[PDB]
Amino acid sequence: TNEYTEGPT
Repeated sequence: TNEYTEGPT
């Protein structure tokens, strides 16, 4: 799985 992170701010 690729790393998807929380939306900016």
